[PDB]
Amino acid sequence: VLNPMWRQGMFVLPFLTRLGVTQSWGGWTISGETSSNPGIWSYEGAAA
Amino acid sequence: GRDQETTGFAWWAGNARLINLSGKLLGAHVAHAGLIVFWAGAMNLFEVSHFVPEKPMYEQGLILLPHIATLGYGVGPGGEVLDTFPYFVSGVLHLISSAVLGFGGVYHSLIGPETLEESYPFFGYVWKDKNKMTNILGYHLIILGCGAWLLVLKALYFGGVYDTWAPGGGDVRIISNPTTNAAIIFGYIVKSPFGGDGWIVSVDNLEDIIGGHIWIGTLCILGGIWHIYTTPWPWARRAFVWSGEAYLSYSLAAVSLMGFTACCFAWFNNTAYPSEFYGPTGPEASQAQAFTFLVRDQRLGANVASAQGPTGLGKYLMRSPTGEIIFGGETMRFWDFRGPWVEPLRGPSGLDLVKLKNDIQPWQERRAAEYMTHAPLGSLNSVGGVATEINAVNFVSPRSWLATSHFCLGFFFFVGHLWHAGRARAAAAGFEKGIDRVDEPVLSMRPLD
Amino acid sequence: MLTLKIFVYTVVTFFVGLFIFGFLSNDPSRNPGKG
Amino acid sequence: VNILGLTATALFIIIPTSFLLILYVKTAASE
Amino acid sequence: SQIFGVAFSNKRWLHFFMLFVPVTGLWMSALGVVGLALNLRAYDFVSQEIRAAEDPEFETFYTKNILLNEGIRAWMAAQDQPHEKLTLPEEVLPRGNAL
Amino acid sequence: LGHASFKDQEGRELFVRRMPTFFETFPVVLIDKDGVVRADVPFRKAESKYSIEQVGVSVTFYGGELNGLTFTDPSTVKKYARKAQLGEIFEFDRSTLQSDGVFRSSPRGWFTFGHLSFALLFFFGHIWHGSRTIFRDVFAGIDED
Amino acid sequence: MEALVYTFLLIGTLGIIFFSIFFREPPRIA
Amino acid sequence: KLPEAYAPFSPIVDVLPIIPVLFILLAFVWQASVSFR
Amino acid sequence: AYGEGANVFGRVTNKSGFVPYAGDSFALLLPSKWNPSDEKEVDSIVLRYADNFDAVNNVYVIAQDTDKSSIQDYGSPEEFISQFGYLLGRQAWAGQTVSEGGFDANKVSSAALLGVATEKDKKGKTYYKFEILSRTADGNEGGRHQLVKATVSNGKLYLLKVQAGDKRWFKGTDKECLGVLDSFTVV
Amino acid sequence: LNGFNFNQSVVDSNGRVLNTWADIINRANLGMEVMHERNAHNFPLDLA
Amino acid sequence: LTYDELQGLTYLQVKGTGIANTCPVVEQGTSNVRELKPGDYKLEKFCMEPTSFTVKEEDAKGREEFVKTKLLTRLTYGLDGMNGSMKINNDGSVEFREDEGLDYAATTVKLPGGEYVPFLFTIKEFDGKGTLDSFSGDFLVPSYRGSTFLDPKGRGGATGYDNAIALPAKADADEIQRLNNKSYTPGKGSAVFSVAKVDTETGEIAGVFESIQPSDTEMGAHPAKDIKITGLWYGQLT
Amino acid sequence: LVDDRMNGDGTGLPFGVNDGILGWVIAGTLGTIWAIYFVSQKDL
Ligand code: CLA
Ligand code: CLA
Ligand code: CLA
Ligand code: CLA
Ligand code: CLA
Ligand SMILES: CCCCCCCCCCCCCCCCCC(=O)OC[C@H](CO)OC(=O)CCCCCCCCCCCCCCCCC
Ligand SMILES: CC1=C(/C=C/C(C)=C/C=C/C(C)=C/C=C/C=C(C)/C=C/C=C(C)/C=C/C2=C(C)CCCC2(C)C)C(C)(C)CCC1
Ligand SMILES: CC1=C(/C=C/C(C)=C/C=C/C(C)=C/C=C/C=C(C)/C=C/C=C(C)/C=C/C2=C(C)CCCC2(C)C)C(C)(C)CCC1
Ligand SMILES: [Cl-]
Ligand SMILES: [Cl-]
Ligand code: NA
Repeated sequence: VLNPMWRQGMFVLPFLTRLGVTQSWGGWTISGETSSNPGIWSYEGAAA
Repeated sequence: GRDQETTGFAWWAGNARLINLSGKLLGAHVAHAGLIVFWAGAMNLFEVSHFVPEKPMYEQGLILLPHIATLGYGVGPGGEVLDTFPYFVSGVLHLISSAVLGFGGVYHSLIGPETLEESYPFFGYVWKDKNKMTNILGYHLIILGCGAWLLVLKALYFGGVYDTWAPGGGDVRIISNPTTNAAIIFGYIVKSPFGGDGWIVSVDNLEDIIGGHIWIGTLCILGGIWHIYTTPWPWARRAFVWSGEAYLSYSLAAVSLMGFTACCFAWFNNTAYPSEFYGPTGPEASQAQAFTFLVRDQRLGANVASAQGPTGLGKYLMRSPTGEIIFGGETMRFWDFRGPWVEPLRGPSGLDLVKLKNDIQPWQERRAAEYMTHAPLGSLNSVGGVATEINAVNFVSPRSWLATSHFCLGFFFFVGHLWHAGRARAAAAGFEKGIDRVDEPVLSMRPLD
Repeated sequence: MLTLKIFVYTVVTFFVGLFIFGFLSNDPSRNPGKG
Repeated sequence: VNILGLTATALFIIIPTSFLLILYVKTAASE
Repeated sequence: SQIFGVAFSNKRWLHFFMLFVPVTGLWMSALGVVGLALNLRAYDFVSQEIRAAEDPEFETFYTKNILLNEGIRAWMAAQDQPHEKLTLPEEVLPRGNAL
Repeated sequence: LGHASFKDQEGRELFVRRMPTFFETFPVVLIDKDGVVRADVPFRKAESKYSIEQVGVSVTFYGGELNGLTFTDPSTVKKYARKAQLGEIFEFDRSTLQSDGVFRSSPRGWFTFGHLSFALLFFFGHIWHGSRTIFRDVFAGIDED
Repeated sequence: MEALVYTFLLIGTLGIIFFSIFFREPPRIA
Repeated sequence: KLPEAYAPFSPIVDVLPIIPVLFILLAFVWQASVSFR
Repeated sequence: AYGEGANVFGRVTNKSGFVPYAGDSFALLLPSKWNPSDEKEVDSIVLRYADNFDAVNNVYVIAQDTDKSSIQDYGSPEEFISQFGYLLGRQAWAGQTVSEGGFDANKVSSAALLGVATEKDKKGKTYYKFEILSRTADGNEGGRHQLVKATVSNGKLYLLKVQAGDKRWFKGTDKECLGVLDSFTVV
Repeated sequence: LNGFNFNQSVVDSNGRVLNTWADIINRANLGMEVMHERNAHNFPLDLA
Repeated sequence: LTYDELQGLTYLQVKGTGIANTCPVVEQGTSNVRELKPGDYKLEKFCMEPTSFTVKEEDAKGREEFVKTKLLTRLTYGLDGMNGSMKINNDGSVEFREDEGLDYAATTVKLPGGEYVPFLFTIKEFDGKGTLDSFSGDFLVPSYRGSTFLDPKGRGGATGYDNAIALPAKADADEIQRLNNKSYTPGKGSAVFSVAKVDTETGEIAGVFESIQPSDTEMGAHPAKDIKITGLWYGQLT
Repeated sequence: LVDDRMNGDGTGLPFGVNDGILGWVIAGTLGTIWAIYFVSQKDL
C-alpha cells in the first residue's frame, strides 16, 4: 500500500506483473497475499 | 635363466620371460602356492604359540585362529576356546603341504621341462588356444566348486560352524535346512551396496551363507563342465583379447573386486566374522557404548526414554529417518547395525521401551561393556584408542588390520589390472613398444584434433 | 518422485547399455596398429 | 567493504585486461 | 587436446612452465609467511563474524574452523609456551559436549 | 576510564592476565600476587570453582572517568575484567567511523610488511639480474658445439 | 551484491576456460 | 601355547613367518649374483 | 663433564606405577606419571597432582582445621559428605532449564553417591571413604568419579579427593585412582 | 588405523612422563578434538 | 495397522517401511464412545501420529492464518509408547494425564518462502480435562536446545564464551539478546483430544488430536511462531 | 503421516526396484539397445 514497486525503482518488475507473473519463490505475492504454490513461473523463475 | 639380450625384458620384468614357457611358469605358480600355504602354516603356528587362553583372541592380534574358530574348531558357547590342538594341526598340515608344493615348484622352475607342449600335450598350452584355456578354467571351476561344497559338508555334517546368532551368546551349530531359495540367494548379489542394504556383506545367518555356498559350488561345477565341453562364442572372441597378460588382467580386476569386498566383510559383517573372535565392528562398538551408558543411567534411574540431549534430539533414544526407535547421539549413523546382543531387545518398532527397561540380560551387559572397551580404533604402532589417547593399551582390532590390508591389496590389484589390461591391448594391437616413427597414426589424422 | 526414478533408470540403463555394447562391438579391432 | 572492494575488484579486472587486450590485438593484427 | 581440451605445443614452454609453477608457489608462500611474521594474518572474515554474532543460526565451515583454532590455542598454549607460565584451569578451556 | 583494581571476598588483590600478542582470543584469568589463579570467566559454568560469582570479585577504578567508583555485580565485573585483559581500559567512539570492533595494524607494522615483501622480491630480482649479467652470452641459448 | 560479484567472477573464469579450449590458437605442424 | 611335546620348538616357530620376505629378498640376491643379466 | 657411567644392561628401575610422598603428617602414593601442580581450588590444600594427559584426573589433600575430637563426631559418612558439596563446584548457571534430560529442574549438575564406608586403620585411625559420580548436562568424559578418604587427626580434618574421568575410568585409571585412595595414611 | 601414537612414550627413572614434540602435537590434537562437533556428542568416546 | 498385526510383524519386515512411525489403527469395535466402561484405568502404549503441520503466519496485507509447510526431518515426528492414568466418569467426563515416555520429537518444517521452523513436538505433562467427545488441556513445552548447547561462535548457557570473542571490541550491550544473555525458559502448549473407535473388549481407544504449541526461540533471539498439529492418536487402558 | 514417500531406502530391493515398471523399463531399454546392436551386428 505505502511501499509499492513504483516507489522502489522497480523497472522490469511492473512488466513481469503486467502479464501475469505475480508470485515469487520468496513466498510472497505482489498483491500482498501468501504464495504457497508459486510454480515455475515466478519472478525468479522468469529471471532464470 | 634368461637375459635381456635374448628376451627383451630387463631383470625387473624378468617374470615376463616366463610368459611363453609353460613348464617354468607352472613351476613359478607351484612355488608361489607353496609360499602361500607356508605363510598359512607358519602364521598359524606362530598364533597358536603366542595364543593365551583366558584372553579373547581379538586382543591377541590373531587373524587365522578366528577363521578356524569360525569354522567351529576348538570353541564352545560364547566362542570360549576349549582346545588349540585343531589350530596346531591346521598349521602343521599347511607347513608340510607347503614343503611338498615348494619341492614341486622348485623342480618345475629349475630342472623341469621348459615348455610342456612337446612332451606333455595334456598340460601344454598356448595362450591363444581358447579351447585349452577354457579347459583349464573348467578344471579350476570344478576344484573351486568342490571347495565350496567342502564348506557345505563341514557345516552340514562335520560339526557345523560357529553361529553367533545362536540363542544365549552363540555356539557351534549344525545347519539344518540351508536357504536354497533362488530368490533369497540371488537377492543378495543384486542388492544395493549402500547403507541398510550392504549388498552381499549384509548376509546375516548361517542358513543363507551355506545355501549360497551350495549354489556357488553347484554353479562352479556346472560352469567347469560347460567350459571343458565348450569353446568361446564368436561374440566373446570379438570382445576379449586372448593372451596371457590379458587373462592376468581379467583375474587382477576380479581379485581387486574380491579384495575390496573382503575388506567390507571384515569391517561390517559379524556373522561370517563373529565378534567373539574378531572383536566388535565399528558400528557394534558405538552401539555398545550407547547401550552401556543407557543401562548405567537407567540403573541410576533418569528415565532414559525421555532424557533430552543438548541439541534437543534425545540423549539415549531417538528415531531413525524411517521411524525406528534407535540409540541416540552420533551412533544414529549406525542405527542399521544388527548384533546378537541387541536383537532380542528389538521389536517391530525398533528398540522396545519396556523390553529395554526390564529385559536386559547380564551376558548382554558384559558383552556390550567389553565391545565398548575394545572398539576398532588404534594406532599403527598398536596403541588402543583414538589418536589423542596415551600409551596404555596395546590393542588394534583384527577387523581393522584385515580391512586396511585388504583395501590396500584391492587397490594395488586394481592398478595392476589397469597396467596389464592396457599393456595386453597395446601388445595385441602391436604398439606396446612405442610409435613406429615411419607410420605414426596421428600424422595421418586430420588436424584441429 | 516415481516418474523421476523411472526416467533416471531409463537414462542410466540407456547409457550403460551403450557402454556395454560399444565394448562388445569388436573394440579390440578399433586401433591404428598393424595386427 | 561493499563498494570500495567493488571498485578495487573492477579495476583489477579491467586495467590488466586492457593491457593484455592491447598487446594481443596489436599482435594479431601484426601476424 | 582431445582428453583435457588443451595441450602444450611447445617443449620450451613446457619445461619452463614446469620450472615456473613451484617457484612461483613457494615465493607466494614465502610472502605469506613474511606477513605472518608481523601477525598480519588472514584470520577472519569480518562480515561473517558480524553475521554470526548477530545470528545464532548462521554456521559455516569457516566458523567451525575458527572454533577449532580457538581450541588449538587454548589447549596448546600452556605446554607450548612455558615462558608465558599459563596455569589455566580446565573450566576456562573451550570444550564441546561429553567428548 | 582509570586503572581497574580487582579484589575478592577475602580482600586480596587480583590482576587480570594480559593477552599475549599471538592470541586472537584469550581466556579471562585473575591471578593473585603470588601467581595463583584465583578467579576466571569459565567456559564451563558447571562444577566450576573459580567463577567471578563464586569468588566474589569487585572492581574499583582509580584516576579516570570512573575514579572512586566500585562495581560488585558480576555482569559488569566480567566485562571490566575482559577489557582489562587488553591492558588499560578506554572508552571508544565507534559510531563516527562505524568501527567493526576488530584490531587493526599500526603504520610501523604496515611499513615493515611492505618493505620485507619488497626485500624478498628484490632478492629474487638481484639473483635474476646477476644471472643475466654473468650469463649474457648464453641468454638466447647454448653454443651447440 | 557480493554474491553477484562472486558469481560473475566464477562465470567469467569459466568463459575464459571455454574460449581457451574451443578458440585456441591451433597447433600448426607446418 | 603349543602342545607340551612341541613346546621346545616355539623358538623355531617364532621365526618362520618372515621366510616369504626372505624369499623376495633372495630373488634379488640371485639377480645380483648373476649381475642382473 | 662429571664422569658418571650410563645404565646399560642394568636390569630395571622402579616401575611400580606409584611414588611415595610424605607430606606434613600424612603419607600417600602418587601415580608415577602425574606432575605436581600449584593450583589450589580450596585455600586449605597442601598437595595437588595432575595427570600429564589431562587435568581432569587430579588429586589433592586438604588439611584445614576442625573442632571435633574425631571424624566420628560428624554423625555418619552421609552427614559428613553432605557438608562438602562445595568440593563439587558451584553451578554458575542461573536460568531455568527443564530441557537438559534427567536433571530435575534448573540443574545441570548431579552427584550420585555410589557408596559410603568406614575404614579403620592399624594405628587406631578411622577413615571415611566415598565413591561419588558427578555428572553434568554436557557430561564431560561421561561424568567424573570422586574418591574421598578423610579423617580427623591432631586438630585438623585431613581429606583426600581423587578426581577421574569416566572415560579414563574404563580406560584404566581406576586402578591408579584406587591405589592413591587406599594408600592415604595420616596418623 | 591412525598414525604413530608416541604420547607418553618417554618416561624418566621414576616413571614421570617426559613430554616430547609428539606430546605437544597431542595437546594440539586435543584442542581440535574437544571442539569439533561441539554439540553432536552425548558420550565421551568418539567411537562413531 | 492394528496393534496385534504390528506385534506380529518383525523388525526386519518393518525396517525402512515407515510403519514404525505410525500409530496402531483399531479396525474392530464401534464409534459409540460412551460404550467404554467408566473407571480408573492406567493409560499405556499412548501413541500420537501427526497428519499435518501448519504454522501461524501473517500476510503483508495484514491477514493472519495457518499456512501449510513442508516437513524436513523425515519420519521422526512420532510420539509413542507413553504411559499415564485416565479417569473415566459415569456421566461421560475424563481426566487425562501423560506421565512419561517418548513424548517429544524435534521436528523442522519449511515455511513457504524458505524459512526453517524448528519445534519440539511434545505432549509431556499434558493435563486434559473434559468429556469422552473432547477433552482439552495444557502440556509443558521444553526448550528446544539444552543449556549446554553451543552456538556457531561457542556461546551458550551452561557452557560458552558468554560473548563474541572473535570481535575483541564489538561484543557490547547492543547485542545483549545474542551473547550477554541466553534464555531457556520452558513454554506451554494447548491440546484438545477427541475419542472415537473404542474397543471395550481389549481396552483400547483411538481418536484425533489438535495441538497448538510455540516454536523454538533460538535461545531467546527471536519470537516464537505457533504450530498447529492435527493428527491421530491411540492408547490402551489399564 | 504428513507426506508421501516411496519408502525404498533399505529393504533389499533387487536393483532398487520398488515397482515392476522399473524392471520393465530396464529390460526394455537394454533389449532395445541389444536389438539395435544385433540387427547391426555383421557391421563395423
Ligand atoms: C519464449 C520466449 C519468451 C517469452 C514468452 C518471454 C517472456 C517475457 N519477457 Mg522476454 N525475451 C525473450 C524471450 C521471451 N520472453 C528474448 C528472445 C529476449 C531477447 C530479445 C527477451 C528479452 C526481454 C526483455 C528485454 C524484457 C523481457 C520481459 C519479458 C516479460 C514480459 C514480456 C513483455 O512485457 O513483453 C512485451 C512485448 C512487447 C510489447 C512487444 C510487442 C511486439 C511488437 C509490437 C512487434 C511490432 C513489430 C511486429 C513485427 C508487427 C507485426 C505486424 C502485425 C500485422 C502482425 C515476460 C516474462 C520483460 C521483463 O519484465 O522481464 C525482465 C523485459 O524487460 N524479455
Ligand atoms: C597376480 C599378480 C600379478 C602377476 C602374476 C604379475 C605379473 C607380471 N607383472 Mg605385475 N603388477 C601387479 C600384479 C601382477 N603382476 C600389480 C598388483 C601391480 C602393481 C600395481 C603390477 C604392476 C606391474 C608393472 C609396473 C610391471 C609388471 C610386470 C609384470 C611381469 C614381470 C614381473 C616381474 O618380473 O616382477 C619382478 C618383481 C619385482 C621387480 C619386485 C617389485 C617390488 C615390489 C614393489 C615390492 C613391494 C613389497 C611391499 C612391501 C608390499 C606391500 C605394499 C602394499 C601391499 C601395502 C609379470 C608378467 C611388468 C610388465 O609389464 O612386463 C611385461 C612391469 O613392468 N607388473
Ligand atoms: C614368488 C616368487 C618368484 C617365483 C616363484 C619366481 C620364479 C621364476 N623366476 Mg623369478 N623373480 C622374482 C620372483 C619369483 N621368481 C622377483 C621378485 C624378481 C625380481 C628380482 C624375479 C626376477 C626374475 C628374472 C630376472 C628371471 C626370473 C626367472 C625365474 C624362473 C627361473 C628361475 C631360475 O632359473 O632361477 C635360478 C636361481 C637359482 C638356481 C638360485 C636358487 C633358487 C632356488 C629356487 C631357491 C629355493 C629355496 C627353497 C627353500 C628350496 C626348497 C626346496 C624344498 C626343500 C621345498 C622361475 C620360474 C628367470 C626366467 O624367466 O627363466 C627363463 C629370469 O631370467 N625371475
Ligand atoms: C571364475 C569364473 C569364471 C570365468 C572367469 C568364466 C569365463 C568365461 N565365461 Mg563363464 N561361467 C562360470 C564361471 C566363469 N566363467 C560359471 C560358474 C558358469 C555357470 C553359471 C559359467 C557359465 C557361462 C556361460 C553359460 C557362458 C560362459 C562364457 C564365458 C566367457 C565369456 C563370458 C563373458 O563375456 O563375460 C562377461 C559377461 C558379459 C559381457 C555379460 C554376462 C552377464 C553377466 C556376467 C551375468 C551376471 C549378471 C548379474 C547381474 C551379476 C550379478 C553380480 C554383480 C552385480 C556383481 C569366459 C571365457 C560364455 C562362453 O563363451 O561360453 C562358451 C558363455 O556364454 N560362462
Ligand atoms: C610501502 C607501501 C605502503 C605502506 C606500507 C602504506 C600503508 C598504509 N596506507 Mg597506503 N598507499 C601506498 C603505499 C603504502 N601504504 C600507495 C602506493 C598508495 C597509492 C595507491 C597508497 C594509498 C593509500 C590510501 C588511499 C589509503 C592508504 C592507507 C594506508 C594505511 C592503512 C593500511 C593499509 O595499507 O591498507 C591495507 C593494505 C592492504 C590490504 C594491502 C593489500 C595486500 C596486497 C597488496 C594484496 C596482494 C595483491 C592482490 C593480488 C590484489 C588482488 C585484489 C583484487 C581481487 C581486488 C597504512 C598506514 C589508508 C589510510 O588509512 O589512509 C589514511 C587509505 O585509505 N594508503
Ligand atoms: C532388471 C531386469 C533385467 C535383467 C536382465 C538380466 C537377465 C537377462 C540378461 C542375461 C543375458 C546373458 C548374457 C549373455 C550374452 C552377453 C553378451 C551378448 O549379448 O552377446 C550377443 C550375442 C551375439 O550374437 O547375441 C546372442 O547370442 C544372444 C544373447 C542375448 C540374449 C538375451 C536377449 C535379451 C532378451 C530380451 C530382449 C527383448 C529384446 C527387445 C526388447 C524391445 C522392447 C520394446
Ligand atoms: C623359483 C624361484 C624362486 C622361488 C622359490 C620358492 C618359492 C621356493 C620354495 C619353497 C617352499 C614353499 C618351502 C617350504 C617348506 C617347508 C619346510 C621345509 C617344512 C617343514 C617342516 C618341519 C621340520 C616342521 C616342524 C615343526 C612342526 C611339525 C610343528 C612344531 C614346530 C616345528 C616347526 C618344529 C626365487 C624367487 C627364490 C628365485 C627364482 C627361483
Ligand atoms: C556364497 C555366499 C552367497 C552366495 C553368493 C553368490 C551366488 C554370488 C554370485 C555372483 C555372480 C553370479 C556374479 C557374477 C558376476 C558378473 C560379473 C562380475 C561381470 C561382468 C562383466 C565384465 C567385466 C564385462 C566387460 C565387458 C563388457 C562390458 C562387454 C564386452 C567387453 C568386456 C568383456 C570388457 C550368499 C551371498 C548368498 C551368502 C553368503 C556367501
Ligand atoms: Cl567441526
Ligand atoms: Cl555420541
Ligand atoms: Na562435542
